[PDB]
Amino acid sequence: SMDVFWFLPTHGDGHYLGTTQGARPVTLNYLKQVAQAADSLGYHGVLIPTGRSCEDSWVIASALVPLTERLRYLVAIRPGIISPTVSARMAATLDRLSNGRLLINVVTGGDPDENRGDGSFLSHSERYEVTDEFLKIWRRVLQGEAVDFEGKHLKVQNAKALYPPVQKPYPPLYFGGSSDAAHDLAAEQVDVYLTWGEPPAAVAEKLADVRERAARHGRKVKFGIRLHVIVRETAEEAWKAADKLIEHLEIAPNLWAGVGLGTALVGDPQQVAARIKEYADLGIESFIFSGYPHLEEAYRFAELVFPLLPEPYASL
Amino acid sequence: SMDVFWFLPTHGDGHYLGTTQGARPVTLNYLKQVAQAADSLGYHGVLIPTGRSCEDSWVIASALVPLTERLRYLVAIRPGIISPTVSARMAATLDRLSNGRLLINVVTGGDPDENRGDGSFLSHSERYEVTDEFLKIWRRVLQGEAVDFEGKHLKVQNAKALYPPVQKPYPPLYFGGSSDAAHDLAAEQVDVYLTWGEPPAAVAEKLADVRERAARHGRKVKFGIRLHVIVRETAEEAWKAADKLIEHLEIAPNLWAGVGLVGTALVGDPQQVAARIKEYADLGIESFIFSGYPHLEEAYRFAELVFPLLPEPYASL
Amino acid sequence: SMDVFWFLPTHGDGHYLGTTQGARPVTLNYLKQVAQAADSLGYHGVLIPTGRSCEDSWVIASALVPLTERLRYLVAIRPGIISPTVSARMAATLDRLSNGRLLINVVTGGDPDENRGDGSFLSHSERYEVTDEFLKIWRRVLQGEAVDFEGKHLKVQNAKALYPPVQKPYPPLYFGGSSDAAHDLAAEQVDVYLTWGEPPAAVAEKLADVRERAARHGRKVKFGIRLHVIVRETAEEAWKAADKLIEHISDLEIAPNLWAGVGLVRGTALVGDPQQVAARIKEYADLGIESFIFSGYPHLEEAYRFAELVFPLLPEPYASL
Amino acid sequence: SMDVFWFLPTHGDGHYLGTTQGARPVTLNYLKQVAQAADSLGYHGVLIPTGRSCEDSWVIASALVPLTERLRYLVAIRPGIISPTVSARMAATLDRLSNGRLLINVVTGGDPDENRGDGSFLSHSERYEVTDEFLKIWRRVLQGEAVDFEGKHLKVQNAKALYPPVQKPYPPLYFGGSSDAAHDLAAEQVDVYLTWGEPPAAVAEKLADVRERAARHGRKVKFGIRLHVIVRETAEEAWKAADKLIEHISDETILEIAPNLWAGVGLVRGTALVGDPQQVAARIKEYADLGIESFIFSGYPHLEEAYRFAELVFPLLPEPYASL
Repeated sequence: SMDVFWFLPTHGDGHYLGTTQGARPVTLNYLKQVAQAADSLGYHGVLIPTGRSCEDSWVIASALVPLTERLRYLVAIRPGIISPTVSARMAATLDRLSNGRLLINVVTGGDPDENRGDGSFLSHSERYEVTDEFLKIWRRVLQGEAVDFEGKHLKVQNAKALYPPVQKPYPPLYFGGSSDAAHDLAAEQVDVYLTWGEPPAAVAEKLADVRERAARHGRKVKFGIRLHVIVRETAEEAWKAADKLIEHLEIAPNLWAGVGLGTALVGDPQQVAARIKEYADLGIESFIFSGYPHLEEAYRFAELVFPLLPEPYASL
Repeated sequence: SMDVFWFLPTHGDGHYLGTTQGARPVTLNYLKQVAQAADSLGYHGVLIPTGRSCEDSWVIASALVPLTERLRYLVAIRPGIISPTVSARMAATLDRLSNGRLLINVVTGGDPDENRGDGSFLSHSERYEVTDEFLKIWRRVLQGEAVDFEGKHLKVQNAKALYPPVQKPYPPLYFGGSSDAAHDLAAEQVDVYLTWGEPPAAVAEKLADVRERAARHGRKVKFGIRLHVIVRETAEEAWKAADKLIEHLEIAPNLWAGVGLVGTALVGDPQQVAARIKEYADLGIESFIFSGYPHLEEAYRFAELVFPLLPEPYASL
Repeated sequence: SMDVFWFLPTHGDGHYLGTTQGARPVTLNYLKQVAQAADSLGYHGVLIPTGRSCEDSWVIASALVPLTERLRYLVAIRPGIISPTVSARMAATLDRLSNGRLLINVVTGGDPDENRGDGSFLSHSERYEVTDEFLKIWRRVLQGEAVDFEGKHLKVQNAKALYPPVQKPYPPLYFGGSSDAAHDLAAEQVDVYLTWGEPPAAVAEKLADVRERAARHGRKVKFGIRLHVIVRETAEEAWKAADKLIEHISDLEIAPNLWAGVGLVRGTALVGDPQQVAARIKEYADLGIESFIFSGYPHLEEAYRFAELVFPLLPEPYASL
Repeated sequence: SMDVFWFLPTHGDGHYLGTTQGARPVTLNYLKQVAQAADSLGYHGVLIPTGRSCEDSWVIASALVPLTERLRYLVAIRPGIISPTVSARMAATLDRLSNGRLLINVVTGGDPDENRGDGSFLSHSERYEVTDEFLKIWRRVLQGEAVDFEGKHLKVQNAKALYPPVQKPYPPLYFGGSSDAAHDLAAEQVDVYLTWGEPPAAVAEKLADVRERAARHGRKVKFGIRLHVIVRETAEEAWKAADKLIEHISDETILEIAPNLWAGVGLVRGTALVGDPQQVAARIKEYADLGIESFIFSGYPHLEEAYRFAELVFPLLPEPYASL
């Protein structure tokens, strides 16, 4: 098993970082270009970032659903800024219109200035307490249950979502975060645990922790990894583009941390495929890639790396 | 002027009320049919309801925006269940993707059980206090201000919506409600005051009240009305269709209150229906939000029968 | 087995015949409405008429293909006004973009004024000779053959269509016409034989003729019927609607529930309650008719009316929709 | 006064010529990608090729029209393989559905084997006689006339197209061809005369010739040029990209004829502009100084190069492209 995702640049696109030269603004037309590109090329889905620097994820995901056939949308929900019941009704509606193509990314929100701008004044420990109570109401409501919940942060009485989702029991929950409270939350409620691109040894340390905590609850979770990718026909062109990307550091074999100014895979197709094989051998089944620009690099990655990956990507 | 809206049946559609016979389930395909029908027929916009009994308004409005050209979308926001900054960012994004075709309907939420199901436990006065503080942040945030606000219910620090809306200063605010707090809220913040279908005397009393309260805030508000409509070629067919609607009450000339058994409706021939519309416009009402069962067929019926009797541009479409 | 089609009014739509009152002009928006209506309601396909009084069938069908999911399109080809090779490439392209949703309606062209307006000057016998040679080149080219053909009317040397169709051996061929030469052409080359709405005994006679000729060619052809439909909740409302359709025509039930009023302006129609309409459909189906191409005025509302009133009385999958 | 077109690769796309490696087959999805790219990037229109090696132009242009807003479509008609009345009705329908975005490319058909494959057996002189009679019927039919015409090759009686086009008197006629009979036909009937990418002096001779013949008919025609384009940030990368494009071309199936005018693409099917953005814009400025107002560009791959040309060359071109 392997699910290869791409990325929707709802915060802006371009060729280079740290400059407005060659910048591509977020428009409906260009978002359609990237989304329909990932759709026809055979990517499993697309990840939509969230935050103050982005256009709204739910508006954009809903706008692209009727313009695409098979592509799934990994949409972020932010507990603490919306009612869990309302969030569940939004998820059910979009999952129904998409015929079961919705995936949920649970985002706790790190930036305190951004959280206060949204009206949330919570400590780090309180944010995960809200997410824990949020997901409990959200998951139970989407399964047809009339929820009565009174927790430390959230309180609902007779919460109902009258329109059932297509995916059962609910759209899959993706979650990232390296905190101790985050790993407990992932092991208890989520379906796929996400991590940034770290060296294989450090990733295995994170995975084994979540795997053990989930076993204490009698659960098993799948694993995914997030990686930028600069892949070229030869290794020389790839590193030249990585330098060119940050004009205006190799922490592991072909693992470049320049985008963190998380990390990126830089090299020829065999090198890039070998690092993917190393991550897959650890138990990772989801891969979320990105590249600059997001339109051209979606074709670049599909034409250079897909033939070296397992089916169905080998046949695309 | 005059803006004639239609209605998206996101709570279900059909031929008859109080029965599942002849029901049409809400699907993406059928919502496209109604929306694209209103788009090509020349309706100014379409109203999307909200509530526990509906699919989410924002998902549906966003899905239909890139499938329509001119049609506007009157989407409901519910203060008290979402952060004002986030709601403004949702509004800005949909207004930008739609190229300035977004209209916002401020809905406070009447059902106390439904409000408790969403996590809101507020008295009647408290719901309007939240809406007042919600709108103050929402309006200023969409105007490019980094807002610091600390009220009784809401508090934001450095609230920003980085992507400006297309419509300036922000998408127009439509608002309904007959409470004392509702008329005060409308007179101070909203752009269009909405009312259900009542006899002209009852509407004129409401319109005169808001108009006087808005003058105390140095503003003028436009007025709109929400009305179901059962119009046929002759008056006999219209009343027979009205009777068949509730098989499984005329409180005013051609004003039928049968739909309130599950507001009111205009029933009659085109001249009778057009005459009641002229009466409402003579009171100062410029927006009309109509509906009919089924919403696809009746949208064509109203357009072909009543549009020629309305002012331009509807007379020429 | 049963295929229920609808109709795209590419010549104009409306509520009444013989008047411009309540007319709906052919626009892209209104064509999308009808096509997407038939798509979502579950009709097998939609028939697109041809002629000088219509917009071009190929432009409209190609425009609606990416806007619909399952709906098939019965598009007309006119032998004698286009090269067979070029027509084959058009069919191949539209069938590929549509993922195998193209159906071909072979129209020989009856009106002599319209045929001369297009530059075709052929007698009745010559008209079918051209169609016969056209279909042979068309069918062979779409099967990957480099065709050398030199006939009485058409001549090609090394005719090739490089892009194969999705449907094999080629998009299904529909054909109508009751003449002796038409039945010989249908029994030999086409896939579905079509007929207008006649009384069941009159339909059965044509079907028996084509069925007898096709057995001599070692083939079987399916049969379809073209029928207008005015179905209402009660029989009284249905006949009142039929009267209103032809009210504005200046100076009728030729069979049980078979009304020939639509044959005034430009075949027949089924008028009655849902059980009466479903029974006449069962009679036609008992004769061997497997395709039904229905129409109604207006084409948007009546597509819903027929689906909500008649589909539950038809075989699956229409009974469950 | 400049209209910049792109190209729809309805015959196939890819990264390199002479190889199937990295090839992109013609699909509805990929055609949507290129067409919607040119639409949103601000290209005036897109050219759709014709021939036995292509998918049908009319099906593809009609399929993409309802998926685009401003992009125009330059679609080929081939006289001799379709009735003029039918061809005119097709044009009228597509021009109505597109709200006046249809452009017509008059293609006479050069390949004799391909013409015989379609049933056309005509000499070079006869081919232009058919086109001349075809366009006369086509133009008049689209203007509401019931046309009675009896020529050497075509004959119509009461030819009518009942649905008028949006663009008056008819969708603009584009025409290419360097033959002596071709220049006579262009000077008499068409709106825009097209030429392949030749040195500016050779182009000036063709344009001045057509200009003079059109004055003998009391008309003026606009001029356009067809050019491939390989533009990179620096001149070195552009020539390196040009060399890599024809690396895999077999010598069995077998170059800078002018400053930045490279004839390597003509080894399969004309010429290309190769260089940095300033070099490419300067050669465009030269052709425009001759009187050329339409420019039809293409690049491999056609999706990526549509963005590349718009991001590198549009700012150096006149308005409105300079602000896009």
